[PDB]
Amino acid sequence: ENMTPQDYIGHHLNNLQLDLRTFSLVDPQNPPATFWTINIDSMFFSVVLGLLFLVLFRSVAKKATSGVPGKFQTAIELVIGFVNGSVKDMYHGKSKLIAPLALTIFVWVFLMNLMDLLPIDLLPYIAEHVLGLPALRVVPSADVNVTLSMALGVFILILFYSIKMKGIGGFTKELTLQPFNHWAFIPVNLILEGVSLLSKPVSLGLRLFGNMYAGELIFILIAGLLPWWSQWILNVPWAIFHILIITLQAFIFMVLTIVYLSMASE
Amino acid sequence: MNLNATILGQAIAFVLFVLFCMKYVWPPLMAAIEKRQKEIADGLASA
Amino acid sequence: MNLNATILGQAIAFVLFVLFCMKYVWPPLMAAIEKRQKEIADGLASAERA
Amino acid sequence: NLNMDLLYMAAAVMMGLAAIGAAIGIGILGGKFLEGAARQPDLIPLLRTQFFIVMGLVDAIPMIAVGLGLYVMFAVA
Amino acid sequence: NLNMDLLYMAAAVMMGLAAIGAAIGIGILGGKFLEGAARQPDLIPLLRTQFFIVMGLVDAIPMIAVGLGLYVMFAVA
Amino acid sequence: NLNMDLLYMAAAVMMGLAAIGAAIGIGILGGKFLEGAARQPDLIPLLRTQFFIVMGLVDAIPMIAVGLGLYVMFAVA
Amino acid sequence: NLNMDLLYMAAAVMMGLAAIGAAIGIGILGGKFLEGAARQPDLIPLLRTQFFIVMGLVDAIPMIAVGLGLYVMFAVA
Amino acid sequence: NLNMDLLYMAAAVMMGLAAIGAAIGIGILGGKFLEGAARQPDLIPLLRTQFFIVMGLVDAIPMIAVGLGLYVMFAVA
Amino acid sequence: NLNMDLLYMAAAVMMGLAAIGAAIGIGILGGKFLEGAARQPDLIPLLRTQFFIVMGLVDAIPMIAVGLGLYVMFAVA
Amino acid sequence: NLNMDLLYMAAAVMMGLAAIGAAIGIGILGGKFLEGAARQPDLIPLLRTQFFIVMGLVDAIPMIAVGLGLYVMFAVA
Amino acid sequence: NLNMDLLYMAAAVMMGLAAIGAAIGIGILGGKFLEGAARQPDLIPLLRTQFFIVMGLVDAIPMIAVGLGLYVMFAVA
Amino acid sequence: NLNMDLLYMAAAVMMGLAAIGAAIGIGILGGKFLEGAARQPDLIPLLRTQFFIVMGLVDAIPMIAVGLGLYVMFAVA
Amino acid sequence: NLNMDLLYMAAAVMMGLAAIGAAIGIGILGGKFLEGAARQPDLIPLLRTQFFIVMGLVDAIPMIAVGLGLYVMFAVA
Repeated sequence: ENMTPQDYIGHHLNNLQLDLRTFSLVDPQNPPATFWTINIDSMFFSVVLGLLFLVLFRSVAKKATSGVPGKFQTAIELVIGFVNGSVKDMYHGKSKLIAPLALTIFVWVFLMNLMDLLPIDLLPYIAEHVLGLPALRVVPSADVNVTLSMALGVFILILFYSIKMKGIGGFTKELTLQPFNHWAFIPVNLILEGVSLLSKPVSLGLRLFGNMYAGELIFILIAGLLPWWSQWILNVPWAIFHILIITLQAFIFMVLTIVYLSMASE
Repeated sequence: MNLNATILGQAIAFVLFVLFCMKYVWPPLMAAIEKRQKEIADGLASA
Repeated sequence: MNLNATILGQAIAFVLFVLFCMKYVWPPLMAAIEKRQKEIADGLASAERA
Repeated sequence: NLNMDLLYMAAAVMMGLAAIGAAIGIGILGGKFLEGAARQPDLIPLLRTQFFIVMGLVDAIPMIAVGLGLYVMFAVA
Repeated sequence: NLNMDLLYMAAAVMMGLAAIGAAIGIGILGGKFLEGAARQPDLIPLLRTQFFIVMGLVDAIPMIAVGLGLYVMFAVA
Repeated sequence: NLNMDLLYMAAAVMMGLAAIGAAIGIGILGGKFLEGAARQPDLIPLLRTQFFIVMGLVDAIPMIAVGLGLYVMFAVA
Repeated sequence: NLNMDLLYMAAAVMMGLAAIGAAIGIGILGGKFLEGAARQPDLIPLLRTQFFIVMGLVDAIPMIAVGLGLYVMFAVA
Repeated sequence: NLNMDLLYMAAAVMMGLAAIGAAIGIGILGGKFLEGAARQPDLIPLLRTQFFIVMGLVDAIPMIAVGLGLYVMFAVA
Repeated sequence: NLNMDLLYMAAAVMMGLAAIGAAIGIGILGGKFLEGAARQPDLIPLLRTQFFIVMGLVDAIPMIAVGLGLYVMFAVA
Repeated sequence: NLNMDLLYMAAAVMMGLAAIGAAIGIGILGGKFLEGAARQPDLIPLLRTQFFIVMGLVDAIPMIAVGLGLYVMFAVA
Repeated sequence: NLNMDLLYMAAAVMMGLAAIGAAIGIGILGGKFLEGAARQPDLIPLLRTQFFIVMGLVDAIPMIAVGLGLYVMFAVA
Repeated sequence: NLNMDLLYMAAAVMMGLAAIGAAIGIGILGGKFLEGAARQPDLIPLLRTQFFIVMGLVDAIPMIAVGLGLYVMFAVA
Repeated sequence: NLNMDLLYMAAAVMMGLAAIGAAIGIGILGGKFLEGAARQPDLIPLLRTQFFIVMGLVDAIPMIAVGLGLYVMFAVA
């Protein structure tokens, strides 16, 4: 196998893609220029981790008994109580959406980040040799398009809650008369609150993408550049630090979503 | 990296999983937890 | 570059990470779950005896 | 070739300056969280939620710069 | 050619300095919030309200700089 | 010619440094306002009135620099 | 080429550094004014007249640099 | 050619500014931990737990800049 | 022609750096004057006298930097 | 050729910025240790043990930058 | 042409950085003098004598940097 | 030839930035020692011992940058 | 030859950064000495003895940087 290590590092950063003009597989030496080239590997791991979250939680939710709970039931009720405690402190309205939205965001972003901890060659090896696919990378949140899709979901909810709670009165006032109050500042206020509004989702998405992309890139570099007897000493400290990062970046996506929808609605 | 039709494909997946979690997962889990919290609170009401 | 060497080094690094994760990470998680089962058992015993 | 080297030096300015800004901004904010947690330890969960609210503002602007630096290297190349 | 390349460098200095300014400014302001909240926990909703008023001014000039950085990269490129 | 892009670089340095000065100057000033409002919560209208007097001076020199940056980018270059 | 674009870059260095210096210097001074006002709410007119004495000196040396930067752009270039 | 040595310079700017950001941010954060540890010496493990929670956030952005600095230096060419 | 055109850049660096030094130095020094005036309000004319003595020392090096900058623009270039 | 001269420049800027970050980070952290010791010297061995824990993290990123600076200077040469 | 220009630029960076060092160092030292004067005003002639001793050390190393700056402009030309 | 111009400039950056890092780090650490010595005389030899332990760490990275700057001037150039 | 003017520029950056580091380092150290003297005015010769010990360490790295910069300017150029 002809690998120079720079080329191994290059191939590891390439996705698997579907060309919707043809339903072909975009081979990773010539990329089509179209915007209709869906990434299969982040889509497959995103939906399979979303299904696994819903299967585990529905299995307990359907059985759950208010006696002394079982050990697995107690683990799921701990994460339900942690999400509800966070929502109940940060948000005070009547909405039925904010609590389950915060549950799906926390558990799905945690599961997507948790794929990053697994050995960087193991699933791409199985996909190259056994399935015969031209490429694979297996962390969904590391790819931009999933994190911007979730951040635009929260943007559309920020607009829905700000219009519904305050509509022809409130949203036009907060866009035009803040921060500088007087009507002479309206053009400046509209630019500053416009960019403030747009900064909330774009930073949600880029926060999560940037942390997971640089996290995966270190495992690709440590695997690529260092000889086998010496990888473990740098790799084990990076994996131990990354366990802290996967839980913090899942929790911050949940917290900032609740805080932005709470501040929009109330 | 390249912005792509995956952004739409993920947007369909997210809204389906939020609707299934909202109706099916959250009401039965929170009903079971709050049913136990009420039975302990009535256990204090005996005192 | 030897690809099989990179697989060997990743295996050694994963086994050392799993031994850390089992001893440091799993005892806190199992202790939190058993603390909840203890607090619910005491709470239901107290509630039903009262 | 010539166009690409300057593009890697443009990303190095965005990501270096945003790494200084975000790390020291969160360090100042987090130091005041740890001070308040030592004064009244029973408030530590409340002050933790206020810290995560304010920290999302502090590193919001630096994350636009970090994300566009990653765009410049990986997409514009 | 060089005009296009230097415009990516020019946006990189706008967004780097806007990131340092916003992150340090909000970090200092937010630290004084999180220390007032630990000393006076009944006042948190008042101090939170005044924090969001003041933080809108701290945001105002960095948002001009970052919004023009995005314009320079994407529009004139 | 190169010149039209060293006008974008000149405006970028001028407007970025003005965003550093405006954001940190109001960050420091606003932190001391919130510390005073935490001690004296019946004096929030008085302290907020004085804060707007001194904050106008902090903004005055950065607002000149940001205005001349917009002139160089849009009207000259 | 070089004459005009270097004169705009020189004016950008003068007004960028004057905006850093004037905004942070008045921010620090104004923070001690607003804590003095919260500590002595009977003395806002006495402390604000002292603040205007000090502020004149702080702004004076940046105002040389801003006025000369405007001369460089408008009357040299 | 010139390509390689300018890529090594761009890596040096990312790696240096990440070392500034990480060392100053954790130095400020750690100083407030040590004064809290002196104030409440029974609560050192509680304050150390929160210190590691916020230290993960302070280190996170500099580690993005370190990872890309190693990619530019070793892997791009 | 580049020799004189860069002399305007040399003066811009020299007086800009002197303006950040002088404005922040007098800002810190004046902040401690206003805090002293708030703590001992019958003492203000004595403390203001001492502020003017030390303000003359702080200005002495920046004022020769600004004077040599003006000489470089007007007399050399 | 120029490659070696720029590689010595790259190693120098990376190690200079690492030396600023590491020395000021430990200077701030150590200052808070020495004042916590002066208040009650019965805690010197306890605070010194926590100081060595925190100081390890402060050193960790600057030593990556020094290790790469030494590699550039000696091995890329 | 450019040799004589670059000598004037070398004096501009040498005196600019010396003006920052001299003004900030005396601004900090004079602020702590003024707080000592406000706390014990009968002690001012003693504290002023100690200030002139400490200030002479602070100012002496910028003054050799300034003296060499004037040597480069006036004597080396 | 060109080698000496760039090698003396590389040493000058390395040793200048190390002189910032060492002088600010020991200035902050030493100031906290001197407030401890004024607060508790008769502890001066114990606090001086801790100050020399911490000073060894603060100096350690700047001393690498000084030693390599001396190598670059005397052995490479 | 270009070698002369680059050697004067290298000396200028080495001595400018040394003058910032040494002036601000002694300014911080001296400010804590003067508040120690204002608190304990019968101890001033003891605190002078410790201040001169610590000042020797602060100056030791900048005085090497000045000594080598002055050697580069006079002997090498």
